[PDB]
Amino acid sequence: DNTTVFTRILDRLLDGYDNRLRPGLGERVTEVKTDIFVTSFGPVSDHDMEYTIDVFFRQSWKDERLKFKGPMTVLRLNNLMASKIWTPDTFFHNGKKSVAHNMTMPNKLLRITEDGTLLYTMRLTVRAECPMHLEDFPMDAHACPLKFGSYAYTRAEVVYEWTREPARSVVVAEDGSRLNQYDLLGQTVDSGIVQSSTGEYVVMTTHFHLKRKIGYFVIQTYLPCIMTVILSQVSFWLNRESVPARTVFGVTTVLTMTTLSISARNSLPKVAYATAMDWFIAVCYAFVFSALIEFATVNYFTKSQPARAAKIDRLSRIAFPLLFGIFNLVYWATYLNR
Amino acid sequence: DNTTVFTRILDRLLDGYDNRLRPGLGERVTEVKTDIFVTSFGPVSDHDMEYTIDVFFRQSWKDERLKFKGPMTVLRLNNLMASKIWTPDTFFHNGKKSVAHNMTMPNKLLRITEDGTLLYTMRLTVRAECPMHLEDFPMDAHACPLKFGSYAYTRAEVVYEWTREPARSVVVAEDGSRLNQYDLLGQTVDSGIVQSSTGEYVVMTTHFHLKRKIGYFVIQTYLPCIMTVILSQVSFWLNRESVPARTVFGVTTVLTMTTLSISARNSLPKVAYATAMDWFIAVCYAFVFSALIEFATVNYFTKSQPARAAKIDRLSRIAFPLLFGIFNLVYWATYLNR
Amino acid sequence: QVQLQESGGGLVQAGGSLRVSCAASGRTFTTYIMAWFRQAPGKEREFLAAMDQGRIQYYGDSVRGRFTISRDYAKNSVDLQLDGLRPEDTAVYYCAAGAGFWGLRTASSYHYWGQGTQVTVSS
Amino acid sequence: NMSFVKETVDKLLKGYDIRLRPDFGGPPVCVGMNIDIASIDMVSEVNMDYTLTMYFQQYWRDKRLAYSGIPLNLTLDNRVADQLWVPDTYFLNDKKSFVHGVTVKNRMIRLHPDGTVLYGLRITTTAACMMDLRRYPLDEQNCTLEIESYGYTTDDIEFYWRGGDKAVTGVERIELPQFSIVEHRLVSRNVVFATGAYPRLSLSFRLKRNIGYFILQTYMPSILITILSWVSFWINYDASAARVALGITTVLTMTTINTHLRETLPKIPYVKAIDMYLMGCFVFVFLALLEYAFVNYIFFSQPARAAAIDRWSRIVFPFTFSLFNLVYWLYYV
Amino acid sequence: NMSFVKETVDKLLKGYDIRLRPDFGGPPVCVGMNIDIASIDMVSEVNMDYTLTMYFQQYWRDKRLAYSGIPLNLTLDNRVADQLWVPDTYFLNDKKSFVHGVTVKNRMIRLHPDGTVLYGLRITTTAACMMDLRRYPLDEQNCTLEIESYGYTTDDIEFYWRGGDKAVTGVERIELPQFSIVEHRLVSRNVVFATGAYPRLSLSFRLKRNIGYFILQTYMPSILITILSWVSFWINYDASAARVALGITTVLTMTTINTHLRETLPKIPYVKAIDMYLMGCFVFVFLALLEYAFVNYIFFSQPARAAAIDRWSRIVFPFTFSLFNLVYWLYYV
Amino acid sequence: GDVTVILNNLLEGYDNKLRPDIGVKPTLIHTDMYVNSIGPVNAINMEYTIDIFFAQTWYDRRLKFNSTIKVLRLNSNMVGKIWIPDTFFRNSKKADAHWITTPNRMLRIWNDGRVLYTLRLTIDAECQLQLHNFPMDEHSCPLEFSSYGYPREEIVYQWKRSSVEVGDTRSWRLYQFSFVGLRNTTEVVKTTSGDYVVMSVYFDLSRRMGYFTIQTYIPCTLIVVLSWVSFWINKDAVPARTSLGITTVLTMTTLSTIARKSLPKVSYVTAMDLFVSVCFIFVFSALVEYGTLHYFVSSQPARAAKMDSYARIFFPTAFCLFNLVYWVSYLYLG
Ligand SMILES: *[C@@H]1O[C@H](CO)[C@@H](O[C@@H]2O[C@H](CO)[C@@H](O[C@@H]3O[C@H](CO[C@H]4O[C@H](CO[C@H]5O[C@H](CO)[C@@H](O)[C@H](O)[C@@H]5O[C@H]5O[C@H](CO)[C@@H](O)[C@H](O)[C@@H]5O)[C@@H](O)[C@H](O[C@H]5O[C@H](CO)[C@@H](O)[C@H](O)[C@@H]5O)[C@@H]4O)[C@@H](O)[C@H](O[C@H]4O[C@H](CO)[C@@H](O)[C@H](O)[C@@H]4O[C@@H]4O[C@H](CO)[C@@H](O)[C@H](O)[C@@H]4O[C@@H]4O[C@H](CO)[C@@H](O)[C@H](O)[C@@H]4O)[C@@H]3O)[C@H](O)[C@H]2NC(C)=O)[C@H](O)[C@H]1NC(C)=O
Ligand SMILES: CCCCCCCC/C=C/CCCCCCCC(=O)O[C@H](COC(=O)CCCCCCCCCCCCCCC)COP(=O)(O)OC[C@@H](O)CO
Ligand SMILES: *[C@@H]1O[C@H](CO)[C@@H](O[C@@H]2O[C@H](CO)[C@@H](O)[C@H](O)[C@H]2NC(C)=O)[C@H](O)[C@H]1NC(C)=O
Ligand SMILES: *[C@@H]1O[C@H](CO)[C@@H](O[C@@H]2O[C@H](CO)[C@@H](O)[C@H](O)[C@H]2NC(C)=O)[C@H](O)[C@H]1NC(C)=O
Repeated sequence: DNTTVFTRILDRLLDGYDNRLRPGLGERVTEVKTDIFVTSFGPVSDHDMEYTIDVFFRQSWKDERLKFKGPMTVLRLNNLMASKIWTPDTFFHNGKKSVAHNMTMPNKLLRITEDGTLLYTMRLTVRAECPMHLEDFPMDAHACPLKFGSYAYTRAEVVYEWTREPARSVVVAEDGSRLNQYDLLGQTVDSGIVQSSTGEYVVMTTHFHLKRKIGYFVIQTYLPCIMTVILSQVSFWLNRESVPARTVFGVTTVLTMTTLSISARNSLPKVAYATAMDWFIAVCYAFVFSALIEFATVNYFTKSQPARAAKIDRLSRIAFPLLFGIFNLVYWATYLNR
Repeated sequence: DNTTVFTRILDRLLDGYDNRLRPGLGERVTEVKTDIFVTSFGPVSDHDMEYTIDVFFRQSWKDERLKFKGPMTVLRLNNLMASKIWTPDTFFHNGKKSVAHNMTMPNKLLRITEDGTLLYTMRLTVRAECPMHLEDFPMDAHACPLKFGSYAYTRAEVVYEWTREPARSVVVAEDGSRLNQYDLLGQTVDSGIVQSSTGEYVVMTTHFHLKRKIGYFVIQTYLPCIMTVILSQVSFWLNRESVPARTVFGVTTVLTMTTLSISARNSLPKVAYATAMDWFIAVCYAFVFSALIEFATVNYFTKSQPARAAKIDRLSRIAFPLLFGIFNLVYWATYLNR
Repeated sequence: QVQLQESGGGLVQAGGSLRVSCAASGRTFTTYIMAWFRQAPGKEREFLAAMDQGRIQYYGDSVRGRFTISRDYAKNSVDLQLDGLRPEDTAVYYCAAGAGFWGLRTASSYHYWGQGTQVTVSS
Repeated sequence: NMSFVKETVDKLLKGYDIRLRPDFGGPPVCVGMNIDIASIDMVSEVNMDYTLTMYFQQYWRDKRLAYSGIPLNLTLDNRVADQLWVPDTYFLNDKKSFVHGVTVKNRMIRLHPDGTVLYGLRITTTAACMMDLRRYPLDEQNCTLEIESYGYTTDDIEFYWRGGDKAVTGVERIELPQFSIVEHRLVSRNVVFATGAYPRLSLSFRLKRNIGYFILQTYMPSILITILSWVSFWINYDASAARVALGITTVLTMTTINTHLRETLPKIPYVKAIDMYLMGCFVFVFLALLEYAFVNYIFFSQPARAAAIDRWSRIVFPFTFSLFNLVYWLYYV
Repeated sequence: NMSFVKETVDKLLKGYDIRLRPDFGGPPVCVGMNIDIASIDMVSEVNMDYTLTMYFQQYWRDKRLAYSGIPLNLTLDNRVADQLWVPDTYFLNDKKSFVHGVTVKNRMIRLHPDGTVLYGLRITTTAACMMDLRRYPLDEQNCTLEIESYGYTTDDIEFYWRGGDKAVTGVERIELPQFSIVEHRLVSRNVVFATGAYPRLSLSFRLKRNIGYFILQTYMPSILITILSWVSFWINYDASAARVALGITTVLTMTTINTHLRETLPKIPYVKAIDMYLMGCFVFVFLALLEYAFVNYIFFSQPARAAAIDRWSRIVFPFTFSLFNLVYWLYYV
Repeated sequence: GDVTVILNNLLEGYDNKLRPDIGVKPTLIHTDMYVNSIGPVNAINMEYTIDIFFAQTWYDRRLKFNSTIKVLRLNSNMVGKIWIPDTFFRNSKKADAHWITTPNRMLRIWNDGRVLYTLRLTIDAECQLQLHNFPMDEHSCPLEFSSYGYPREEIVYQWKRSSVEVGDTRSWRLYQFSFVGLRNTTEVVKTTSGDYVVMSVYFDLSRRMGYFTIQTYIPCTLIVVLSWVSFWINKDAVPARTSLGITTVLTMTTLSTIARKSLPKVSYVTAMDLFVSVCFIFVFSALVEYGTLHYFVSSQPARAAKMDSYARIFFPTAFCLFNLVYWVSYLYLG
């Protein structure tokens, strides 16, 4: 009975409707109201310098050709309708291969208010890029952005404005945090203008501030290196006669230091610069190499002055721990404050 | 007019033909005859409890709406013609992610005879679940199934059958065996019934019987452990005054077993129970650990009751090799008769 | 120790239902096949039904359409509903569980075997 | 005969508007869900997700699809589902899901004479659940599946479990290699977003991990290495080089296990149960190496007093480690 | 002018039945094939497959596409291939293949006045070959690519290489880091299945592995460990701890190296040529340490015998190892 | 209203299966390229990733219209209704266009018939690397593209004046390598089907030694320097020289394998391997020379004293001579 009332209205809107022309072509500038709802901040990958995010990407503009008067003020049509009317060609500037979910139906929304205003939302999985300065690894902070804008329409045709205030146009879900070793301090929302050879385009930005957490690397990387250095210095509490006993200490710890150094680097891309972790590993490797040198001095200086050889070894029992204890307080105070 | 004769026939069949209704709807049961040609039995992914297989899945039913009297008797048509007619919606119950190859064209075959009998084959790659009881690992055997049937038609509408005697209705290509560590001993072909929340369905089942080849585990796991056990029992023959020498023997070998015990977990899938390999590793761990214990007892009695210490050392040259010989015969005869 | 204990059965007169159950113990038989075997007096041991993890029901070439097999996976048991019993059905009914190697219809493929239950049908 | 059925089905789709839900502009359409879980596999701690395969059923009544004179349940071809209105049900916490398409797209449409529609899918999904690994591996998890309508609010669509607590079947036939399913639950509620209030159904399992695997892999390898260090206390120190040069190898071996145990689990900034035990065993084998160096340092200065320490090392070390296992297992169980 | 071309092309497609092969119900249609190999890469022994990229081209004559008055080989847009008849060629041993789609679908259609059709594709296929690693890493593999029609028997379609042995080009421009293509061969035959006899064209290579990498990463480390165990021969019985330490280090290292290398290949159940070396080199170090036990045992009773055996081991062991390499490196290479 | 009438007339009687001037003259195409980034250069698979905006321009008499407007800035919905050249990248392992949230495409048509067509692509181009000089190697990874079915007599490509533009070079995902410059050339390739015009762009690259040198050279330099200490220790201290000799030789057995862990399974000796093997010969010979020295103390102890003095002279000199040969032959000679 009343079902066919809405059928005529929809066919009325789509009769003589051209989806190749933006609304208000040649008369004004189409404005698109945009806002985001982050359902889950996905994992951040250091090797590829990229991160994942799932959003309820909502867009809202106005088309005068879709006006209607009827019993219902708002129409909530099927996702199929979205492919027969003009929609903004928004794309992500720094986006790698992304996914638009299709289970069990195209995750799209389309509502047509009585005045012609449209609401068009979709559920995405955006995999954007991010520049990482790994100099301060693993005590680094980052600002991974998310830039999106039009592709074919210049700023004289389509302009993007946030639906609400910029501090409230992007909402992070309260339970939506899949980060493991990062902390989301906050996000910054800004809008700008980009210019290419084809003209000027509007670009909407969204910076996410991330701070790495050092709980994992302290127990898995630093502590194994620290104790290995300590085990090396136990070579100073052995009698000189038992040479093979001190022989095993030199080879084993150096072999251990090589293993820890290699495995730690497997967790990062082969950047040219040296990360802050490398300096601690290099210094630790320097000490375990310096300890094995001291053993050679013991034998070399024994024939010259046995007492001085005893003096050299006894001072080594004190000199080495003092240098390492002071060095750590230099290292840890250097990075945490900055 | 060499082809327009057949164009009239094809246009005559599809005229007024509705492909949304199975043949003989509401009058009888549509009968489908099935047979498989295994071109290559692919690798068995033990860590996922699955396997892969490539088949020439062949089906055949009878539709009286497609009768004709033409110059020929069999129309070997394009794969496109398949989508114009009704075909069974056969699916695999325990498949995980299958592939219907369509390079360079949809690998499908459709033939129509003059009485309406249809033949419809396709090329598939099927990844099917295979539950595995790894209690007898690595001397275990398996019966990996492959079950297929209709998805939407109950057994009152569509019933499946084998084209020939069930044993000869599934054929394996001679050179298709892609297996590396298993050995296909043969298959059994059976038919069954399933009941779900929607009704009863006919299920056609094929079981493939595999036996693992233990040759790989003899060289990587079993042989090193046996050599380690024999290596430790060398410590008995050393004279008692080589206290540093035998201590190195005892400690190092037990460390080697722990290395081997962990190194066996890589190829081993994660399961709750203990496989037959772990019993061999556990016992081989006790033997080397007992050898270290025995030396300390002999070393303890030295300088106090040396005659007793030498008395025990003679026995350990006998009991340890003989008991290890007795243990091997039981272990290697218990599991080879299963 | 895995024990397959069977209950039910008895004597019925030339028809009528007679439900036979089999409660397992000591092991989870979710991943195994639980089957029923009938050993006639003096003839041989015969296959009746089976049901794997996927609830696929196999039946013998004779008792098909008469007996119903059903498993209660939570309580680790398999039943067998006998209907329209004939006088030649009198035998000892066995409960088995195995992996179905070299065929699930073969008596040699079932490691675990029940102790047997007596069913007698009188005219 | 069969032509008449074709006419009846053809008439229903003549004038049918797929863009409009049933009872458009009126009461909301009720939709009932049935799930038949086929298998659960790959409960990954590193990725913090799991794979689920199921038969997803949906029940709703469309008055536009009611026929008379045919006393049957028309099971139409699965391609007819492209010409009907179906709910836009999606899974919120899903990462990558797909519908199997062999040999055809696994899908069912089954009409009824009164207009009722049964619509089934076979879906394999990789839904994400966050895991609290503080007590790993002696931990329990609660992995869920969120079912929701995307474009329709509670004014247009309403979800309900069909059959109450018997809507989801097949959980008890699942054998996870490492976990064991303890309990599953069904929840129905509403969620309020910026665009309205949407109905939501939830399915959750409470997995509990099995400890038997980590005994053969982590605890027993760690415990035995600890016992080896104690053997050094029954050996005379005349082997001056041996005891120190082998205590260091035991400590080295302990770290090797830790290296291959951080590969098993993801990167998280806290200490799990497995880390406390390894750290605890590391200390005991670390003290032993430190203990001998003290003895070997004064092996000649006071040999009578040095030998006295080893007498107590034969008792204090084994007793203390028994205390550690007493506290550890009581606290974590 | 151009309107004449449009008129002619549209006349060909009018009344063109794509469901019938050329000369349907007549003599079989002949198809000629050229392959222009672009690259071969990722010859994986773990997966037992190789990846191939090629410019697959096909040839055939359709009398329904003949035209007159236009002395030009029309190169229609690649979308017209969906309206014409093309052979249903497929690769039997393929596992995962696709046609590149940047910036459009890589496909060519060219029509000749007599009705000849040239059809071209750019395919990146992952064919399957089973490798026999009984002589690894000194093996010589033979990986092929089976080309066959699917739905048409030898009564319908006939295959032949176009241009004879020149049908495959670009083989000489293939560089593989591990292998080196020695020879390629073209075969044409008929294959019989239960549904009939089908034409088949077979293309096969013959890859010979390069040993340059394995010398510096598999053998050279193994020789040095064996060489080092000979050092303990020159160190006298007095340093019992050092001789045992040197011996036990290599034996563990030989075990340490042996397991690590094998985890880079599938679990094939036989002894590869690399394994015989490592198993062979394990005996020499094992005999090196086992010899010392014999030296130590009779050292107390007969010091004279102990000195001689150590001296004779300094030459006998290196002499026999050189013999082992002489036999090994000649039996395989 | 009026713009729709223009579009309908353009597509009325328009056949997209025929290139412009099919039987008259070749279609001339002007191509640009804007490079957002050059992704990681995977040396194991010998490939690199590039993300570009690809632009093409050509004329079409069938797309001429008279109106007060001058350019129609349409969108991707019109791409499938007009003739588009079938440009493909010859050395592309795997490439794909971007589709979120819509097909990333452009189309602008002027009133004289000129057409502009821009799309965004990510390409895993194939680059063959000669790793003889690793880590001091240099490379020129190309990117070639041409038509597929249209020979040189039907479609001719041509660069514009602004050949290739790049963004912020230092912000690209190149970690190991450092960008140098680009060179764009033109060539004609002859195949079995015809002669095709091929356009090429070469991205010159150079690896950085700022990480490899500290990682491997210095640790392999300390070992050789340290291993000479035995020659300053008298042979009476047998345990002293024995421990030192067995240490460095065994230590070099560690870094020997890890050097190639940054390389694929190349069968030719690279620069790193040559440095490592030479750094192993020095330490190995010093231990061996000590064994030869100690074996003749029983025979000619006076003569054996001569060899120790020579060891401190020739062995340090040989390392210095070798290093001069090694570094000059690669850094400035290659
Ligand atoms: C073997 O079998 C396999 C399948 O098992 C087969 O692969 C499939 O092959 C078919 C073709 O046979 C492919 O279908 C085409 O796909 C084209 C786009 O491909 C990209 O997008 C794919 C997904 O598309 C959806 O999502 C994107 C966004 O991601 C969106 O832009 C699309 O519109 C579409 O949206 C639907 O789905 C989303 C959810 O995903 C919903 O949200 C949405 O509501 C909607 O339902 C994607 O899968 C592709 O990736 C695959 O392929 C790439 C290589 O290309 C590979 O690298 C990947 O790994 C992956 O495999 C890819 O990203 C699409 O443009 C085609 O549609 C064209 O053309 C057809 C045919 O001519 C025509 O009918 C259409 O109308 C349309 O014409 C164009 O379209 C233009 C773009 O929109 C438009 O500007 C034009 O105007 C015109 O549109 C209309 O034109 C008419 C006439 O002029 C006009 O009247 C109208 O007004 C209008 O303008 C076509 O759909 C399919 O994608 C392949 N799938 C896969 C997985 O590969 C394989 O080919 C088989 N092999 C062989 C040998 O047979
Ligand atoms: C670092 C390492 C160093 C190692 C150094 C070693 C030095 C010595 C050299 C050894 C050479 C070994 C080479 C590999 C041999 C592989 C043999 C093999 O695969 O046998 C199988 C079958 O095996 C068997 O029956 C026997 C199983 C193993 C038995 C081992 C016995 C060990 C006894 C130790 C006694 C120690 C006493 C000490 C006393 C004081 C062949 O049948 P498929 O087809 O594989 O079986 C699949 C089925 O489906 C078929 O039906
Ligand atoms: C069509 O499906 C309906 C729903 O399953 C069937 O109705 C069932 O009929 C059985 C047998 O009388 C009853 O036990 C159920 O309670 C009914 N269910 C409902 C929901 O009413 C109906 O019988 C089917 N029609 C045919 C011809 O099979
Ligand atoms: C890229 O191609 C352009 C176009 O051919 C080159 O520009 C030309 O350069 C030559 C000299 O090499 C001049 O004689 C022409 O006048 C230039 N044409 C122009 C500017 O339109 C450009 O040099 C090429 N880039 C290279 C070679 O790096």
